[PDB]
Amino acid sequence: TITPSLKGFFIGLLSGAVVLGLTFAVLIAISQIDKVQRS
Amino acid sequence: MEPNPNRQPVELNRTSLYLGLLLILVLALLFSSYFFN
Amino acid sequence: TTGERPFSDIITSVRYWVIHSITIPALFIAGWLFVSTGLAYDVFGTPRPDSYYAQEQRSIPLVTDRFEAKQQVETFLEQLK
Amino acid sequence: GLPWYRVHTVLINDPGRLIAAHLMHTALVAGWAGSMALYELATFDPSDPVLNPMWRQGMFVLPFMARLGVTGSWSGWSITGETGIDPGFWSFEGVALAHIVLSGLLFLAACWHWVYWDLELFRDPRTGEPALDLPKMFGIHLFLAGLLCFGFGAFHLTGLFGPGMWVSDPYGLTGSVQPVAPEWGPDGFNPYNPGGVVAHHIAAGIVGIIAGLFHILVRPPQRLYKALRMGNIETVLSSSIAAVFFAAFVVAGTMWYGSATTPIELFGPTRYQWDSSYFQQEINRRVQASLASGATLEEAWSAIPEKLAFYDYIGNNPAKGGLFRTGPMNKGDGIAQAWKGHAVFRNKEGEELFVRRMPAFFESFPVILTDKNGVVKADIPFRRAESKYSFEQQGVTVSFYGGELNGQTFTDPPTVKSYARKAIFGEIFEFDTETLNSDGIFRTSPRGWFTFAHAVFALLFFFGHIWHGARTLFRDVFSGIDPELSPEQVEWGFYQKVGDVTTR
Amino acid sequence: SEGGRIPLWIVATVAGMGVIVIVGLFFYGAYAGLGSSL
Amino acid sequence: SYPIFTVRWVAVHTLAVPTIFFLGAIAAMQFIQR
Amino acid sequence: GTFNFMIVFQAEHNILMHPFHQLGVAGVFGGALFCAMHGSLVTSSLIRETTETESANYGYKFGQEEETYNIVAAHGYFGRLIFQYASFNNSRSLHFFLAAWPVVGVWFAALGISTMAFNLNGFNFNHSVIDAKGNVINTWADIINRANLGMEVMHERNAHNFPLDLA
Amino acid sequence: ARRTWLGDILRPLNSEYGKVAPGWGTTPLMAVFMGLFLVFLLIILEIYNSTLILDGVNVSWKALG
Amino acid sequence: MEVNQLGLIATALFVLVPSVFLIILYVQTESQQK
Amino acid sequence: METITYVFIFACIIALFFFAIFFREPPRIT
Amino acid sequence: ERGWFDILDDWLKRDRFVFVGWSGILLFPCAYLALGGWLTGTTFVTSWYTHGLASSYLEGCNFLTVAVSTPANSMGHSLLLLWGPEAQGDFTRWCQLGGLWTFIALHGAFGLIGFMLRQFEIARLVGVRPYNAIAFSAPIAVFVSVFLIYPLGQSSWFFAPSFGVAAIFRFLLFFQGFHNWTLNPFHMMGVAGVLGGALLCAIHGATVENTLFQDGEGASTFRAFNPTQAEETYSMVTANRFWSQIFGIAFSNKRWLHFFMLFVPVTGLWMSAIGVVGLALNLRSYDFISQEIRAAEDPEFETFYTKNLLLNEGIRAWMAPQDQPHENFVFPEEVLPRGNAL
Amino acid sequence: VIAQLTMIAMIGIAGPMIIFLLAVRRGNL
Ligand code: CLA
Ligand code: CLA
Ligand code: CLA
Ligand code: CLA
Ligand code: CLA
Ligand SMILES: CC(C)=CCC/C(C)=C/CC/C(C)=C/CC/C(C)=C/CC/C(C)=C/CC/C(C)=C/CC/C(C)=C/CC/C(C)=C/CC/C(C)=C/CC1=CC(=O)C(C)=C(C)C1=O
Ligand SMILES: CCCCCCCCCCCCCCCC(=O)OC[C@H](COP(=O)(O)OC[C@@H](O)CO)OC(=O)CCCCCCCCCCCCCCC
Ligand SMILES: CC1=C(/C=C/C(C)=C/C=C/C(C)=C/C=C/C=C(C)/C=C/C=C(C)/C=C/C2=C(C)CCCC2(C)C)C(C)(C)CCC1
Ligand SMILES: CC1=C(/C=C/C(C)=C/C=C/C(C)=C/C=C/C=C(C)/C=C/C=C(C)/C=C/C2=C(C)CCCC2(C)C)C(C)(C)CCC1
Ligand code: OEX
Ligand SMILES: [Ca+2]
Ligand SMILES: [Ca+2]
Ligand SMILES: [Cl-]
Ligand SMILES: [Fe+2]
Ligand SMILES: [Mg+2]
Repeated sequence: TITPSLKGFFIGLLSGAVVLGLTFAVLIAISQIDKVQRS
Repeated sequence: MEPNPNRQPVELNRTSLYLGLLLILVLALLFSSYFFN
Repeated sequence: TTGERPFSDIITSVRYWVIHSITIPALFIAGWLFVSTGLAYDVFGTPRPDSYYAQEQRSIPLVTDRFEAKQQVETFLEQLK
Repeated sequence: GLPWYRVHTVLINDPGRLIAAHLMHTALVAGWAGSMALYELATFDPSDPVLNPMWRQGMFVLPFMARLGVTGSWSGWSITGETGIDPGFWSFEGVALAHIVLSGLLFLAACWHWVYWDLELFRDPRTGEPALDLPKMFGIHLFLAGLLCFGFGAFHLTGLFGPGMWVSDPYGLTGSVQPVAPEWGPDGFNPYNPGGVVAHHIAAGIVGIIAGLFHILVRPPQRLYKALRMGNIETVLSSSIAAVFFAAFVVAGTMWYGSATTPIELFGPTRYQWDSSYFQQEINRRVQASLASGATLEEAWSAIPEKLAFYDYIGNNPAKGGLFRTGPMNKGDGIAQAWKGHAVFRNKEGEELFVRRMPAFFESFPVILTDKNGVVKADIPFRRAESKYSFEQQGVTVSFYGGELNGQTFTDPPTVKSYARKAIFGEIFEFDTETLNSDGIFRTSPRGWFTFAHAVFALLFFFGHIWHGARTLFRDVFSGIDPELSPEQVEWGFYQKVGDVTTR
Repeated sequence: SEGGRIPLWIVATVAGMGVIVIVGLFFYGAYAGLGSSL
Repeated sequence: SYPIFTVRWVAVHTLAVPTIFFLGAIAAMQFIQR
Repeated sequence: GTFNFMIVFQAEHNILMHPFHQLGVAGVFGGALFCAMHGSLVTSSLIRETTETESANYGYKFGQEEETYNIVAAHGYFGRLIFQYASFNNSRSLHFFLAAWPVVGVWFAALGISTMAFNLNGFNFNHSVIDAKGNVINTWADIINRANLGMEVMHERNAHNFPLDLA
Repeated sequence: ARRTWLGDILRPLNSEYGKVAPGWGTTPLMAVFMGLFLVFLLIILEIYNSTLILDGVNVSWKALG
Repeated sequence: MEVNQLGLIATALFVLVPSVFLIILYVQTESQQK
Repeated sequence: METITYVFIFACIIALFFFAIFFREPPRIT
Repeated sequence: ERGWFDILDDWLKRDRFVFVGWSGILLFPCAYLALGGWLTGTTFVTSWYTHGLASSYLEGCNFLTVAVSTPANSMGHSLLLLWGPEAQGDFTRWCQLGGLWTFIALHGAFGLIGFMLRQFEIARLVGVRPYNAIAFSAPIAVFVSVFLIYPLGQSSWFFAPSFGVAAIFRFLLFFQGFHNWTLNPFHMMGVAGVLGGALLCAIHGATVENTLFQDGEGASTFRAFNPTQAEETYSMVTANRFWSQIFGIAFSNKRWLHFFMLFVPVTGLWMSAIGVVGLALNLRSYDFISQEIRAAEDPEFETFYTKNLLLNEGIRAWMAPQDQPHENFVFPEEVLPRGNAL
Repeated sequence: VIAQLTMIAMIGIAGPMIIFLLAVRRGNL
């Protein structure tokens, strides 16, 4: 059974995955838009 | 036997001796009271 | 230098102050109203000066159970009539 | 030459002498285990598992031997209090001896590897230079570890081929070594469930086998090889040290909070069992069940096992010790001889009064007695001039139920006060303070000492980890930075990307 | 828009006086209302 | 000649915006009577 | 005896709550921080003059004219750790700061002791917080106060005949 | 260097110093296992801590009997 | 005073063992070729 | 015996001060 | 190789006003949340339900007395996650249960991890040795031992330090009265390392500043230095003679001097961390047994040690009922330890 | 209370006013 605290655990897991996910998505995006000039 | 080429000499200069003896003696002066309890 | 606009340039410019004579006071006032309306108390659950004790009570509303702590707090708040 | 703190760096490019040094270290550790077991056997009194168990005697390795099924001595006794048992070879003595012999063999092997250090095996066939293929060594060793772990879980702990492990009731009254079946459901991750330990070793064992095979068979990505400097053994030192301080913090934690692998009959009770009056609650439950079934108070309390009463005493709380208060718990309060019985305090009106118990935090604590509702009814005053609650004013008496003092009542204020003073510690016991010249001051148990030592070593190993990680990742500059370092590499904005010359 | 129009010494003097005013208010508040002990 | 919205700008405002809000709050607090 | 002096001082002046002592603490904590920091940055930017089988200290010879570390690299590091203008590129300014922070802080510690010598004591917020009825609402200052009380009542248990400890 | 019987036997196991798989190789799979391991540790931690409470999982000395 | 009767040996070995280690290293350093 | 130990360690430390000062390795400009 | 990872790496490691790095991804959110949480709590959040204390500007506290206080003792060592079984997603209740404490402690810890990783990353990019991070291991050892290990060894987070000025002072006085922490030789080594570090800082700064070479005409001597100059800005030789003649010994090696400046305070803090680890288990240096046996038999025998224990006993009895409200201590006037008159 | 804040407002502004006026008029600062 999914106790309230297991549901809580899942909520936390999702929240963390969302925060990290959006963070990496945004940083990758920005990195792609603002490339360093080489050569 | 053929000698080991990884060997290195070891050194402790006088200043390092003095520093080490100071560390050890002062540590001993500190902890001795607790060792005697 | 790292490529960003110098701070002294920015903060000695008219445009910065045009923006910020609006944005800074607005934020200050928003904080002020955050307190003066009492919203802070409600958001954070901080007792108002009249909400620490019931009239005749002198015992602290201390949380004493981990998993029913929420309910305990709610009961303490209810007992303020 | 080398500074003193670098003498061992001579082993870095010498796999054979490194192996020799590891052999010597292992020999030292195993020799330690043997000699420690021997000293404990030379000091351990097996005559009273109830009130003088190993954890009262400052026993450290003995509980670990007991934990995995070594419970008897060649001399005929067992730690569960049995007589005329034959433990076979693997008694405490046999374990100690085995470790001593192992120590000796490792010493000799160390000598061989030190002398014959220059083996072709340690040479890269392509360069003729000393080299160890660490990723593959990792695979081989991980595979071996996997096999050993699996086998430990599946055979030893299950009892399928082995003795099992120490298990007990929730109150540590009837502990013994038993085979334990794996728990494959979620309660397997309950630290207090032994089956979880067995299932752990079987499953993690298999996983270790598979990952080991993988590491034997699959080479590192060039990017990880370069990033982690996998040609440099010090990287292995760094990450191994990190893993080790992790494991040490974990065993410190499980020792302090308790788990299926840190049983109270082997290491002593936890501070938290005192904090929550765990044993007091169980004792009261049993007494109430006795009274409900028609027993007298005297009978109800007399039915309480001495071991359980003994757990309900702060002298066994491991958080009552001192860093420099050395030796066995027995050196402090004394060797426990017998339970005096449960003390019941009453005032002149006949209301039962309850002594307020000492929390672990307090080296000293006042003596305060309240009624069942926590109202103060009696105390031992500091200032007398305005005292209103003195035992003399309140006519406090104490009557004992169970134990040596069963059926007795004391009414003279000095004695009643004395027992109240002992009552702050919980259940009251008679001690032999003469045998060890006990000083009356509480010492911690092996639970406390193990926990202390391991939290400290773990924390220091955090530094070891940091240091060797640093040495690994910064090998190129540890004798110093480039003398030809250009000021433009550190002046801001010259490169768009810090440290990258291709971004001018 | 143009950097330099409002002199930095004025910005510093005004900002500084603002800080003095707000901190001053906090100290007044130490003697009045909540936390005043009265 | 210069960008406006940079990493630095963001960092600065993550601190400065709440700071002014909070100072306004506490200022309001100085007039609260029991 | 030093500890006795400290505990009694806390009891009688609430020194922890005195800003000169807090400045003292900032002084010694800060002193240690900057000592370790400076140590670490200078050590971090030592110019390679030695091999791995010898101490890097031998890379410096007593009385040499050339500086033994690269301050530009040190500043390059620390300036990126925080931000450029929070880092010293001037060794003299840096060392002046290194001198001044602990010295000034410790001057304040000393003046703290020396002015509490005349019983101008730490901040007293005992019962500063009161609810609408007038109930006392404890803060951490009041718990401090309880500890201080324990100290006050127990120290020199035979020396006082009268209710106030006036010096 | 000295050859020995056992050294000869073990030689292949220590002959691939420096040998790498191209580029990122199995790094992503590794990363997946790390994420899963992190989640596992998080689970057992929150269980021990009583933040995660599961049916039939009584984190106590009174776990059973 | 009722001190720990092992305090003496504990302190003595605590001082002597590392001190001796250091003296050994120093002296063998001095005797190396100049 | 405790007192003897303490005073002994102290005296060793003072003697150490003496050697560390008057019989230090001299600093030399290269 | 020029995939997304390397492009991200490029952007992350761009030379900007505030360096980011891979470490920034851990550091900045965690540090921001730790600090923000502290400011938020100290401004608005009570400790009424956890401690029976006011702890915010909102309640009338000032900067010295505000805190984010530890959870109630009954919370034990709960992670106290917002979504956990205690708060159950309710932010207000979460604040009221002391959720901001664990919030701050944990984001704080990961933030410190992020900062030290930042030190390593930047050291690597600039090409310097990573001694700053290594030295930073001491602050971390302190934070971890005191804010995490200590309460973990005690009954609950309640007995950890609360994040507040006065609260921290309370933590100090608690450690005196209950642990006799001053008597602890690991704390003593901590003290020696801190005061010794401040001494080294002051003495080194002053020595450099007073052995400067005249490199300018200015009476204000700071401009007479150039970052890129090869020469030492001060005289090691003169400094060495000065201290040799003043104090008896002197540094002669600058590298040694500065390593020593690293070594002393870092080691001090680490020793203190070890001691606090002991205190987590109440494994204190509280007593000298010989002292107690003598004093027990001889009521004329008195040392500053016994006097200090009397002070400790006072602290405990007078502060415990309000400091530990979950124990429901009731100490009658008559049981309170007091000397004459006071 | 209003009067006191008005007084410290004029007195408080006087100095910066001196400086401002001199800076505007290229005075001998
Ligand atoms: C994991 C390590 C460990 C643990 C947990 C224990 C725990 C136990 N030991 Mg065992 N012991 C150990 C290792 C360990 N021991 C080892 C390696 C040996 C071989 C020497 C022994 C030998 C031993 C004996 C002979 C005996 C015990 C006994 C006991 C018990 C009493 C503990 C005690 O009084 O300690 C006291 C602990 C201290 C006083 C703390 C010491 C702290 C040191 C001095 C700090 C040093 C500081 C350092 C110098 C600072 C450097 C600073 C620098 C970096 C700047 C106890 C159950 C006794 C027992 O009861 O047996 C039945 C007993 O008789 N032990
Ligand atoms: C040759 C086989 C052998 C055997 C059968 C034993 C058996 C015994 N020894 Mg041991 N011992 C051995 C070799 C052996 N020893 C050696 C070679 C040494 C020298 C290092 C020691 C040193 C030693 C000591 C110092 C001590 C013992 C003790 C004991 C007893 C308890 C063991 C225990 O609690 O360990 C617990 C072991 C573990 C918890 C292993 C942890 C494994 C880690 C976590 C592995 C991590 C790495 C791995 C690769 C990770 C991947 C895994 C993969 C499956 C996923 C027990 C009687 C104790 C005793 O009571 O002494 C009298 C004791 O104190 N032994
Ligand atoms: C698996 C554990 C491990 C291993 C294999 C190493 C291996 C190595 N480390 Mg160490 N290190 C470790 C843990 C480990 N470290 C930890 C936990 C720390 C933090 C405390 C450090 C901190 C450290 C530093 C700071 C340094 C090293 C360095 C070295 C190297 C040279 C060591 C030397 O010559 O000392 C010779 C040591 C002596 C002559 C006497 C030491 C006496 C000690 C301090 C007291 C007595 C110890 C006692 C006998 C041990 C009991 C066992 C204990 C586990 C309970 C060497 C490669 C050095 C280096 O990298 O060189 C370039 C170096 O600078 N390490
Ligand atoms: C201050 C803490 C710290 C620092 C500065 C370092 C720094 C270093 N470590 Mg790491 N390490 C640490 C802690 C730390 N470590 C810990 C606690 C472990 C666990 C055993 C390890 C394990 C480790 C290994 C195995 C290795 C290193 C390596 C290294 C080095 C390369 C950088 C790296 O790998 O970072 C690693 C990244 C981190 C430490 C950041 C982790 C951030 C986590 C994933 C966030 C988790 C959030 C969490 C799930 C939220 C829930 C919380 C819960 C309580 C509810 C470097 C020297 C490597 C090496 O030395 O190469 C030469 C290497 O192989 N370290
Ligand atoms: C990297 C930055 C970072 C880090 C390390 C943390 C770390 C922490 N924060 Mg968070 N936090 C952050 C940024 C960060 N925070 C930000 C930006 C915010 C603002 C939104 C917050 C807001 C926040 C709050 C409000 C709270 C925390 C809390 C926590 C802690 C618990 C987190 C947890 O349980 O995650 C669990 C999740 C993970 C570890 C992610 C796992 C990712 C894996 C690898 C992928 C698997 C997911 C999968 C796709 C899902 C499928 C599930 C399916 C079967 C249903 C933890 C200490 C809590 C706390 O402190 O309580 C005291 C808490 O209440 N944080
Ligand atoms: C999940 C989320 C979304 C991830 C997204 C991450 C994304 C990439 C982030 C990008 C945007 C980001 C920037 C937004 C920021 C958010 C927010 C602002 C974070 C705040 C975090 C944190 C709390 C800030 C704290 C402020 C700061 C760290 C305070 C400490 C600094 C301190 C005040 C420095 C001043 C002291 C100064 C005097 C020190 C000098 C003394 C000492 C060092 C001398 C030693 C010395 C110095 C030298 O100089 C040199 C030379 C040498 C020799 C030397 O001996
Ligand atoms: C169980 C078996 C145990 C046996 C093991 C024996 C243990 C041996 C322990 C060895 C440690 C000796 C210490 C080395 C001492 C010494 O040699 O330092 C000097 C040394 C300098 O080394 P260098 O890099 O300059 O190279 C010179 C070489 O000759 C050194 O080998 O620095 C270090 O070793 C780092 C540690 C600094 C330690 C400084 C502490 C001293 C300051 C004073 C502290 C007390 C007074 C405080 C007053 C408040
Ligand atoms: C060879 C021969 C023989 C014999 C062998 C032997 C006789 C054995 C042994 C072993 C042994 C009999 C030795 C040993 C071990 C010991 C050790 C290794 C220990 C260590 C110590 C430690 C390390 C500790 C430290 C410290 C202190 C001391 C205290 C407190 C703190 C601490 C704990 C830290 C035989 C017949 C077998 C055969 C083969 C050959
Ligand atoms: C926790 C929370 C989190 C986050 C939040 C935060 C993060 C916020 C931020 C905010 C912050 C960030 C705050 C603000 C601030 C500051 C203020 C509160 C003010 C101040 C100071 C001052 C008042 C100044 C003054 C003084 C000094 C200090 C300096 C100089 C001198 C003088 C006198 C001027 C979340 C939501 C996610 C979730 C849940 C919970
Ligand atoms: O002499 Mn030493 O401490 Ca100055 O306060 Mn009054 O007097 Mn006695 O009491 Mn508290
Ligand atoms: Ca006796
Ligand atoms: Ca009113
Ligand atoms: Cl006193
Ligand atoms: Fe310097
Ligand atoms: Mg007010």
